[PDB]
Amino acid sequence: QSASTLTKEDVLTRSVSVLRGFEVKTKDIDLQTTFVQDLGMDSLDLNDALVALEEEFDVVFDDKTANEIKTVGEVVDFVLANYLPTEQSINHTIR
Amino acid sequence: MDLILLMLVAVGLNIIDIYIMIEILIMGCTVNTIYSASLDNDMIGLIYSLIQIIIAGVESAIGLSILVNYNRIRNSEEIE
Amino acid sequence: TNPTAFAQTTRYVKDSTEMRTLVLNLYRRYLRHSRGFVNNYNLDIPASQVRTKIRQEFER
Amino acid sequence: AAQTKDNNDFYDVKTKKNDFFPVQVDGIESSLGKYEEFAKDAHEWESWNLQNEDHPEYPVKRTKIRHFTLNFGPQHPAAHGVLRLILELHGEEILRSDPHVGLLHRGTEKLIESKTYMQALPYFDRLDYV
Amino acid sequence: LLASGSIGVFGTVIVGWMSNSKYTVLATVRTTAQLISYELVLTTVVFIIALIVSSLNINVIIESQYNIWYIIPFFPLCLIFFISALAETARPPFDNVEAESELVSGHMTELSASPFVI
Amino acid sequence: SSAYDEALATIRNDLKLNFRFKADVLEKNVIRSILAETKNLEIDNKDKDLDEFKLYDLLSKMIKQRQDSAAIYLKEGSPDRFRQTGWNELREVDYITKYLEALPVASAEEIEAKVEPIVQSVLEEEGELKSPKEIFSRIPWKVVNQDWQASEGAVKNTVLRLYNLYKTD
Amino acid sequence: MLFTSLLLIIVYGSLVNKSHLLTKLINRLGLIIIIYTLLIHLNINTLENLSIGINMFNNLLLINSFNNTIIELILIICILYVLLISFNITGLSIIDNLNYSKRTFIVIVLFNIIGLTLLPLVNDIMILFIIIELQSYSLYLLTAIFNESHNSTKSALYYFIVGSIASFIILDATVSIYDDLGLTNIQYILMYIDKLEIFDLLCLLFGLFIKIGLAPFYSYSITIYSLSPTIITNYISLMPKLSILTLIYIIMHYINIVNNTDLNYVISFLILISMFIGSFGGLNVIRIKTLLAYSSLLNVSYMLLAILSNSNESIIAYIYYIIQYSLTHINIFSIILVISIYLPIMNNMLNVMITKYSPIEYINQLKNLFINNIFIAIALCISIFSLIGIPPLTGFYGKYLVLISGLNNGYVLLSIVLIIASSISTVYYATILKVLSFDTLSFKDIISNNLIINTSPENNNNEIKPEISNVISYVISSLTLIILLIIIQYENIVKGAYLVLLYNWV
Amino acid sequence: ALLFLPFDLEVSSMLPYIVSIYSVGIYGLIIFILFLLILIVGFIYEFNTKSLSITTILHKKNKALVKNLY
Amino acid sequence: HFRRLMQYKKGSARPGLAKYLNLFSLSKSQLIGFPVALGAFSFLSHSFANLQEGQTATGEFAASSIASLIGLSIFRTKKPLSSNVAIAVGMGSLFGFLTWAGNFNLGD
Amino acid sequence: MNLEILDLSILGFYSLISSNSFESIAILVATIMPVITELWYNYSQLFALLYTLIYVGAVVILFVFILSVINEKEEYEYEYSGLFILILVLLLDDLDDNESNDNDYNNVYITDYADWFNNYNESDLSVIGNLLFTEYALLLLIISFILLMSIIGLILIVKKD
Amino acid sequence: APLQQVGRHGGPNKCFGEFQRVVECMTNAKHDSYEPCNNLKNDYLECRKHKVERYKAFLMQKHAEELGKDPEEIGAPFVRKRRFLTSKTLGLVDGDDYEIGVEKI
Ligand SMILES: CCCCCCCCCCCCCCCCCC(=O)OC[C@H](COP(=O)(O)OCCN)OC(=O)CCCCCCCCCCCCCCCCC
Ligand SMILES: CCCCCCCCCCCCCCCCCC(=O)OC[C@H](COP(=O)(O)OCCN)OC(=O)CCCCCCCCCCCCCCCCC
Ligand SMILES: CCCCCCCCCCCC(=O)OC[C@H](COP(=O)(O)OCC[N+](C)(C)C)OC(=O)CCCCCCCCCCC
Repeated sequence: QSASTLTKEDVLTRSVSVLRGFEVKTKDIDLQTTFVQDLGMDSLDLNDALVALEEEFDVVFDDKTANEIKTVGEVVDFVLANYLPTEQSINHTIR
Repeated sequence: MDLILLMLVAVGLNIIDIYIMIEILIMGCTVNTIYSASLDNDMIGLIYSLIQIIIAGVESAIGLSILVNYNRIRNSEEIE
Repeated sequence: TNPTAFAQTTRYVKDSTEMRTLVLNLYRRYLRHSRGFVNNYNLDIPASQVRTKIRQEFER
Repeated sequence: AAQTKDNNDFYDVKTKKNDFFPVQVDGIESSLGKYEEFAKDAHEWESWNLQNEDHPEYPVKRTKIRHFTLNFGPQHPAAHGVLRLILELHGEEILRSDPHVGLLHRGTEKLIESKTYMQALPYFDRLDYV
Repeated sequence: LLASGSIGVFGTVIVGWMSNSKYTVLATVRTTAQLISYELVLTTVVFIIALIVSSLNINVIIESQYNIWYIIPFFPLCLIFFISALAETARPPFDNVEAESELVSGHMTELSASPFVI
Repeated sequence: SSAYDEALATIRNDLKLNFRFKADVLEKNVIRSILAETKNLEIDNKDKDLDEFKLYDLLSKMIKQRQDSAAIYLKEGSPDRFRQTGWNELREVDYITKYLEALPVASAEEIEAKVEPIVQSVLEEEGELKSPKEIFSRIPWKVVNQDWQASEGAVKNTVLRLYNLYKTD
Repeated sequence: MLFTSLLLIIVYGSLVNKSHLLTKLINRLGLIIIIYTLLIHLNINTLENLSIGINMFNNLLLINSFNNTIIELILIICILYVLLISFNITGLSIIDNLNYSKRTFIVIVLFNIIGLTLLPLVNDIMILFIIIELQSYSLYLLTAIFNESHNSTKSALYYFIVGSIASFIILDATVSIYDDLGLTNIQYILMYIDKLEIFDLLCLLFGLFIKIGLAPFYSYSITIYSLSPTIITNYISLMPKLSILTLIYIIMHYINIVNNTDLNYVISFLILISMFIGSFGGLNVIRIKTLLAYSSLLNVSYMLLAILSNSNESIIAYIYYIIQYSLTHINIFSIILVISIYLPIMNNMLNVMITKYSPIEYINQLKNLFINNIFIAIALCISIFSLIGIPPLTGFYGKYLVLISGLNNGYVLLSIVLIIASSISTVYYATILKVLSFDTLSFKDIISNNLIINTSPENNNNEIKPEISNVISYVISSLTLIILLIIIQYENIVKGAYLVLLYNWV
Repeated sequence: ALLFLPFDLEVSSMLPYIVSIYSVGIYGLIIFILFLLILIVGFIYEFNTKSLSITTILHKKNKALVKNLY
Repeated sequence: HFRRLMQYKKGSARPGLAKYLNLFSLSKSQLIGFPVALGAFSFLSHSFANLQEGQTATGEFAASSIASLIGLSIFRTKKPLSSNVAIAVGMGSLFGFLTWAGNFNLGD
Repeated sequence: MNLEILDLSILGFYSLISSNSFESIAILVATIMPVITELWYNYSQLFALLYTLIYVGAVVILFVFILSVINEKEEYEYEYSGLFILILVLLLDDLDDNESNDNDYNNVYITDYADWFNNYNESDLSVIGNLLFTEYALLLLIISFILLMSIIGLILIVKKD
Repeated sequence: APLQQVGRHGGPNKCFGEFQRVVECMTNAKHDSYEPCNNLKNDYLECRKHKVERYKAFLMQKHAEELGKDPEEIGAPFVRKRRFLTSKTLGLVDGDDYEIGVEKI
């Protein structure tokens, strides 16, 4: 119920597809793949990607983490540690 | 149609809808009591029917308060 | 008294580095609330177009 | 003030302070084996949950719901004219009041500078018009 | 008489049927609050009058007042009955449901033409 | 590619059933993850035909990846608050293994029933066993698809498992 | 006395200010009320006079020597339970203040005791329905007394819904009988015992089976007992069974008059399934209260075999078994409440969260009890061995007397199945003992200053400070020695159960 | 609103007495009072607990200004 | 089965309902195998009882194991044959023991 | 034509297709009304009026709770059903409306014979009160006790204080 | 002994006498077994449902069908509408087929 069902392979796989829909230099994305160097995102492109990765996983990056994020693997680490399913109504669970 | 439990599709998908089913099910017992008491011309059955109505209304209130407090627990932050 | 929702206290920033971070944080908030703008204001365009419009104003 | 991990625009993860002792439980076992032997299948077993919802630090992601917001707008007998009083109610209890004005702002102060002192006098008849 | 009028209370709250009008919704809450207030008092007052004649027939209650009008022995109950009637009918000083200065028209704010007449 | 196309139909069908009956959420993630890797697989093997053996190595990699991730989490802890990430990895391994065992390929015992006579016959002709590389030589890595009915990698695992049993040093 | 003193306590509790001490002292007044109720009841009700069966209140109630014994047992066990809320269970405020934070706790108990004692006496279908609601409503209010607890409220919602469905089944059964005969009094209905549909009374029993957690309706009780606070779970898991099972015995006494073997087979089917679920259900569980929930389901199946056989040997079996099982139930929950003081404190894997309502929630929180408190650990071992049925403890004679009645009536299958069920359930009973003691030597010389008990201060360093409070220690000592040494007085106690008659006479 | 239901049932329970006041005589009258006296304890309980008030979520408390002088 | 499909259509976004419906859900081979196994059991139990001029534990052991094996070979196709026989022997023994003990009660 | 059959046919149709919680609180009122009318016209007019007096007050309290707990869930959700499966289900249900299988009890009509011995002629409610307040006074006093418990029970559940 | 089967006017109803004779038989000390009171039990149950009497009417109706007897020639005349309990049907000397007044007594 109110617990995460996320694996490191799924979060990475969903992260790559969401990053593939952008205009990146390379489609070969792994954990070590940096945003500035490998994919080539400026200030605004990076934050478009972060919000896009927010919507996919229903998570919200904190300001401190978002400003300091470098690699794709850091995003996968953040999603796994912070993801929570949204609370449901009083009827969804007990019925 | 009853033996395949068709009544399980007629009950709604909220906790309050279960409460309504219980009230309807108990009301079926009272209608059966009134029907038998009137045919027999027996006031003891009608006294029983009156008792069922009052008691069935008591558990309706007790169950509602539990559901009321259950909803309050979810809305507990109340920072306002 | 209390301020309205989503209100920030006015402060004069004296550091260009600190100013840059504040701008980037606000730009993210515009993107996140883009789907809300389409909902409340009943726009005839996708939220993707709204985010594009936001970026243009920040790029100016 | 600032989007943080446990609190942002769209949801928060509220945890209360722990009143009870931080009791440590290790070596969970059943009569057929240790916890790790069945923890793969324990997701379907509600009686195998190690996190209790009554604990003050139980993680719950709650969407930030707008409180009941009422436009006590211009079209209302209570407002003495054009006042878009925005009230955030808890039932009927007022929690925050946001009076929006300027629905009758006509730039009298700007217009007065373009008028002579005699010409600007009738503008004052129309500020407090009772 | 009491049972029939209780149905009218139900028909009033149906207007705020998951409605998007906040003034209709705010008025539905007040209708329930007023119903809880007056229903017990109005029912019990009529039961005392019925108890004095030991009948639940309205015509028998009228004919029981040949030598005395119940205004004299039950002057306090006549005030309470009228106070309850004002609350039941949502009439001032208990017009909290259709308070124009508070909820524009209450449950009637979205009603026009025939639904408003009825 | 008849078996490959039939196999990918069952995976798609289980996705349709899962959405229809609201089955386990984690299973939805597994099937969705399999289809994406299948999408990558089709791109890089066009015109070459797709036997189920090439699909077998795709699911084998997914099973091995999550087992490695599960091992780290089940030793140093899962990062989520409810500590379920490590067990989620193993739960997905079961779902992937369900489809892996439904492919028309040899089981672990059939492949071991053919390599074990080779591992033993190497040791008796030579005395001591040092590396599996002496056992890969006596394996016909050209015709193990219809006489053995196995992929290129499933034979590799069987030899490596058998080598660690039989090694004398 | 109960009704009169309840009204005074209701008003008095709302008059004085709210403080933990005042609520605790009001609980002690509730203790005095039950004691006076027992003394008054003993002074007027005697086994020899009530053997015939005496009607009261226009024949709405019927008290006999079988009903009277259960009423006194209910009053005695309720006395022991109130000592938990009227005295210190641990002595540490972080744990004990919970029992004093609800002023209506004692009021609800007195409300439920009235329903518990009147239910076995019902002699009319109208009053049967009224009383079974009175007992059920008080149980719901007690399950929800801690309304600031999410699990406690969730349990009360589950309890209300399931218990209302059972009540409707019970009401539907009585309405069907009234429709058949046009009669409401039980003794009048007995005159037509051969002509009414006897399965209309099985529907009445089915609603009663739901309220005792019998299979297949066992799921909700296992869920509720595990989610409720340990103080609440102690009461609600035992008290409804004392009255409802006694009422089921009286109903089955009337059913056996017509000797409908088809009805006997359906009940045997429910007993058979409950033995299977009660034994195999507890094998893979980690919570102690979930384990005890299956233990309760298993021991109810044993008693229902005696109730089903329903003979002279069944009165002795049921009466003795219900008394000794109540004491074992009270003793185990008393120890579980006490031993929270030996819980280690952090200063982590699996993110285990423990709340103030149920500090002892997992079986492995009982680890090293043999080291922390050997006398209490032995007391818990004696109780668990009694549930196993190790002679000459009380639990052995309970199973022995149940088997006699069951085998005397030709229930060969159920007698064999329960003995297999006893062996299967021994696996999870032994697991408690394994946790308590089996690691004693490999852990004897260790430094454990991280316990909950170590947070308590010391008075003078020259005084002797007992680690457990006086009242709760004496109760555990008394009940454990009764369980252990019942062989001394077993002959005299079973001769008393011979005299308890249910229209035997001659 | 919840407490309306118990009191509504109590009022509806007096209907049998209204039309039978003469027949039951003094015995019924005393029973009628006992019915009302048990329910009056609920009225005392609701008054003393202040359960029939309005559950506000804000509370206005006057803080005292104090100076930790040195 | 078709009653529960209605409950599915009425709600599929509620995990609580879906979890409970999945427990009671029967596969297609179980919807056919269960009536066949019960029908074969009833036929073979009565057929053997007629043969022996009464019901015996051996007759019930044979009827239950064969009825189980027939059903197991239908709704447990994807399991080894020896596994189905192992369950059928276990199932047949339970009912033979049930008859040996005199069903639910010795009665007279 | 017994038009109550049509009313229950419509009610059964709307109970199968009901989606949100407001429709359920309307199924309740759509059930009490056929009960009240049929009691009024066939068996007991006294209990037809008692049902209206008590259940309506319970209905409004039930309705006001829906306002405080409505949680957006079922307005935007989707249901599948199918018109054909609904009507077929209702057709099969309508086929068997014989709750009893005593054909003679269901087919043969009976009568009662009036007598003039009851010269003290009063309503059913006066006899019900006469027995309830004299012979079954214990039942009345227990009911009073249960009503008191509900008053205390509601407060100890809902009141935060 | 509590009252059972109380009529709508407070006295015994139609079936009270049958019930009273059952109680007197069952509680009499002159009876060795309850066999003497078996016929009294059937009489009480017949007073309420009339199941055997309805069964007899079932046989008579069915037996009349098989011999071709006309239902309207061997039964009892009846009227279904209360408004048409006219004076001609009632047999009055100056009878008429006009409807009777049932609107307000
Ligand atoms: C028509 C609907 C289906 C009928 C349901 C009957 C319910 C009441 C019957 C009594 C059993 C009560 C136990 C709780 C009811 C079980 C609810 C259920 O049916 O769920 C099925 C459950 C889940 O199994 P699973 O295969 O994992 O889920 C299906 C996946 N599609 O699978 C189970 O685990 C069910 C088995 C529960 C254990 C019952 C065992 C009782 C004892 C039987 C053996 C008796 C022992 C004596 C034998 C000797 C005599 C021969
Ligand atoms: C004076 C007459 C008053 C009633 C006239 C209106 C007729 C509509 C149906 C009245 C009751 C018939 C049975 C309905 C039971 C409740 C089921 C329900 O949900 O209401 C039906 C109504 C129609 O909505 P619809 O669009 O057709 O279906 C949803 C599509 N997604 O969905 C709605 O939510 C609208 C409901 C409006 C409020 C109705 C409150 C109930 C009033 C019942 C009083 C009469 C008692 C029932 C008598 C008929 C019995 C069948
Ligand atoms: C035993 C004999 C019974 C007498 C029968 C009558 C009972 C009436 C009780 C009134 C009490 C009261 O007015 O109560 C006042 C309450 C609450 O007031 P509060 O907050 O307590 O302040 C007052 C307390 N002081 C002054 C002690 C501080 O609300 C009201 O203002 C109610 C106003 C009702 C007006 C309705 C108009 C009706 C017009 C009728 C024309 C025919």
